[PDB]
Amino acid sequence: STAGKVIKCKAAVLWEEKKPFSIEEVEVAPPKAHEVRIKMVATGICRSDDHVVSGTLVTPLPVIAGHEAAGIVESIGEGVTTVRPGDKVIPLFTPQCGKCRVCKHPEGNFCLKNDLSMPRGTMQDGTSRFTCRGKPIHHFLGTSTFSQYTVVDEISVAKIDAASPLEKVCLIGCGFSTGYGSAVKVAKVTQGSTCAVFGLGGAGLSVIMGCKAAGAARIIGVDINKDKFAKAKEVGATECVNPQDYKKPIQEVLTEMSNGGVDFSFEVIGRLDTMVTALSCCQEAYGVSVIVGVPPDSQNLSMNPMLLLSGRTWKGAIFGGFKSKDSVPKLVADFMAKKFALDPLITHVLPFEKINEGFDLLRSGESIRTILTF
Amino acid sequence: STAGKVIKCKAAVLWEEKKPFSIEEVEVAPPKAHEVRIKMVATGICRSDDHVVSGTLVTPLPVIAGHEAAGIVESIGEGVTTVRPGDKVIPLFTPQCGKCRVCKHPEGNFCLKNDLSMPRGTMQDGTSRFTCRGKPIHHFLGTSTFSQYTVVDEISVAKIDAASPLEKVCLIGCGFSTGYGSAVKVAKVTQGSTCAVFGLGGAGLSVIMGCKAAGAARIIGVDINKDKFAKAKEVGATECVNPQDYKKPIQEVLTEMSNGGVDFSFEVIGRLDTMVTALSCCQEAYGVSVIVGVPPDSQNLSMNPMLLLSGRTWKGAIFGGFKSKDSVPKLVADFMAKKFALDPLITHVLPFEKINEGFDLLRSGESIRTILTF
Ligand SMILES: NC(=O)c1ccc[n+]([C@@H]2O[C@H](COP(=O)([O-])OP(=O)([O-])OC[C@H]3O[C@@H](n4cnc5c(N)[nH+]cnc54)[C@H](O)[C@@H]3O)[C@@H](O)[C@H]2O)c1
Ligand SMILES: NC(=O)c1ccc[n+]([C@@H]2O[C@H](COP(=O)([O-])OP(=O)([O-])OC[C@H]3O[C@@H](n4cnc5c(N)[nH+]cnc54)[C@H](O)[C@@H]3O)[C@@H](O)[C@H]2O)c1
Ligand SMILES: OCc1c(F)c(F)c(F)c(F)c1F
Ligand SMILES: OCc1c(F)c(F)c(F)c(F)c1F
Ligand SMILES: [Zn+2]
Ligand SMILES: [Zn+2]
Ligand SMILES: [Zn+2]
Ligand SMILES: [Zn+2]
Repeated sequence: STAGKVIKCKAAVLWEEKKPFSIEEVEVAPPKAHEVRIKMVATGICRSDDHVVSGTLVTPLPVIAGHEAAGIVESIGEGVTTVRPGDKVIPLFTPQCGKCRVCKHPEGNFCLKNDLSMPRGTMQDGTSRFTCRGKPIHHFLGTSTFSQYTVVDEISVAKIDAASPLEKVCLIGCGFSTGYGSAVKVAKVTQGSTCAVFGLGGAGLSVIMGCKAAGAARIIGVDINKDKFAKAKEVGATECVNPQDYKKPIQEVLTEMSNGGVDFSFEVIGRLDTMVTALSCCQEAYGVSVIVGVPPDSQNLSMNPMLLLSGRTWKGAIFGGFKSKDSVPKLVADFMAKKFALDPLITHVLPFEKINEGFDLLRSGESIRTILTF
Repeated sequence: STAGKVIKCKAAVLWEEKKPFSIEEVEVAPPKAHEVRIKMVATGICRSDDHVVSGTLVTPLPVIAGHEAAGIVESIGEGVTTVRPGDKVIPLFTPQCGKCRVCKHPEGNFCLKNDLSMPRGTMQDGTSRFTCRGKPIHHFLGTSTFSQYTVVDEISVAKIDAASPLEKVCLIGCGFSTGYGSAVKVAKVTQGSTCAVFGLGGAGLSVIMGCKAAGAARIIGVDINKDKFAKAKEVGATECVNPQDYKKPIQEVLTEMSNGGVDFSFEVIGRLDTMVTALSCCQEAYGVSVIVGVPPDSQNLSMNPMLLLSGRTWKGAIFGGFKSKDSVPKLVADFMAKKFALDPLITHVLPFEKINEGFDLLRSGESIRTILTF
């Protein structure tokens, strides 16, 4: 039995920025009240994890990163009512406390208990459950999935279908749900519309999936890497364009292609310039542009507010606008009912021990999602 | 007797920026096909007219400005079907051609025939109906209401109730409809919500009217001129704040006052800094901010897109989002049925010949709207 005891297990520790993960033994404390300890089964490599490595995202180090995952509950602390030992679960990098003003709002999902805005890198109680080489190690987004075992707050975990294939549904923990929701929930793409999607990685492909599910007539994929185009078309893009192929700025190209601007545009990269381009390419009177990409820390963009005064709407969202704990189990159930596909996002499957090689596949442009298996 | 003939009349010509208007004789050509010549009855002094004088808004000079007005049709050109001589009308500074993709869109109102985005200062056919001292004079927004007679394109005029009081309803041609629609149609203010309104001039007061009509529980007016507060409270503000009273930035003050950010905010001034402040003060996950104010020409704002990524919506609109020709007659009918009030916006009345004194009143901070009578 491990319940009530410290577990020594393997994890991928990031000691400093811009260095490889160190795969080594950590100690994982048992869960306190209202906490859940999870044996990880699969975790995805998301670009946002790479942002921690690259310094695009700032969070306290050293850290156990990872936020897109699925596993099995090993034990629960006093007072947990929503999961039990043996349950399949997905950690929620955006919590759902159910009590704050955001959780109570019909359209809000960025729960005030999140550790994204002003990261502390701890459990809700301000402490860590991880030690390595005698040193405390930070959590990441209340998830920390790059470990054989993690401990999360109850508000940061959802129970999912016992029959779920964890090596696929982990993607409901970030990339699929983010893109899909950004289209269907945040933008509210309409039937017959024209959409433009900037960035054709895992999140952008999931945006395309959502635009197609919503009935868009045209879905224009935009990427500087033309190797991304074939898979974009497979999941619903009607055309793809590479800005590098044109003498004009791509917002002008897209405005021309759409006979005056697109209905819906999405920035799914994380660059200030493409955020402004994406806004500009939507129709000036009624267009909507949604920011999904995470830009570099503390940098501001510049834009002309006449882009908004004419009638554009500009918004962003975390996790596709989904209330996390309510939504994740329903998304898994929908997947099990064949309502959407996940395989198109998965290009590589590697053992956890190959985490660094997985990050190299992402950085080279060669992968969409690598799933790591414990 | 004047049909088909040039009319000589008085107009207020702006020859140069940062100079008084010149009240002097102009020649007004008869209407060509699908044009309407209007004998003006009343016109308001809007801050956007002052922006032409100050160079905040760039439009070709020399010009006959004026865009908020009401009058009586003197004659119609060939093919006009929607008004007749003797009809009361309001010129539409945002046209409604009824045929472009925006006019056809259920939400859109910024008709592609507008002369706002890239002003030419002409009629739709690229020519002018005005001569002064033998020189052609530009139009403004297709309306040019600072003249005893103007000529407008048919898509830029709406017929209104024959019993309408023109010295009141002219305000439906800009300030009232802009602010009221910005609240009720663009933001879609909800019952029980908390709103913040930056700028308590004619447009901002009309935003407050709309927020109150929509059932907001709290409406916080924000102005650096505390003399504006009494009227703001009369039309529905629950509290007023002057940024100059506070050591902290007003976005922080408003976030504190609203226990974590407002539901809806409105920028109704025309400053880049207050556009960003108004965005920031809305709740980060579900807040909505609407830009109403007109920015200084060709200047960009700077902002951190994390404000949007958390969930905020940012939008702007012209003329409160109203499809102009459809909406203006209905707004007049509603005014006649006492569904809203216009008198709170009218602080001064002057003859047209005292237009410069009317601009002095606006610039000093003393007036909300001065209505000029011809
Ligand atoms: N808002 C959220 O909740 C959330 C969730 C998931 C991902 N993200 C962010 O979304 C972004 C995309 O993530 P991902 O899909 O996993 O990453 P990814 O797989 O790296 O995809 C990004 C794509 O952008 C392409 N690209 C790079 N520069 C340009 C350019 N100038 N023009 C056009 N295309 C370009 C690039 O070739 C690649 O295919 C990242 O910034 C993530 O951090 C945000
Ligand atoms: N979008 C549209 O269709 C549209 C229509 C009508 C008006 N406008 C614009 O809306 C703006 C307001 O017009 P208005 O109400 O006629 O003008 P106004 O009467 O000049 O009102 C502006 C108010 O802003 C106040 N103010 C100035 N600076 C600050 C500051 N730093 N903080 C807070 N308050 C400040 C000022 O004291 C005044 O009461 C102008 O830029 C107009 O051009 C836009
Ligand atoms: O990929 C999801 C994701 C985000 F959208 C962020 F904004 C962020 F800061 C982060 F750490 C993260 F993992
Ligand atoms: O006051 C309405 C109004 C505007 F909202 C503008 F954006 C503009 F350019 C203009 F000339 C105008 F009169
Ligand atoms: Zn919450
Ligand atoms: Zn992610
Ligand atoms: Zn039109
Ligand atoms: Zn105006």
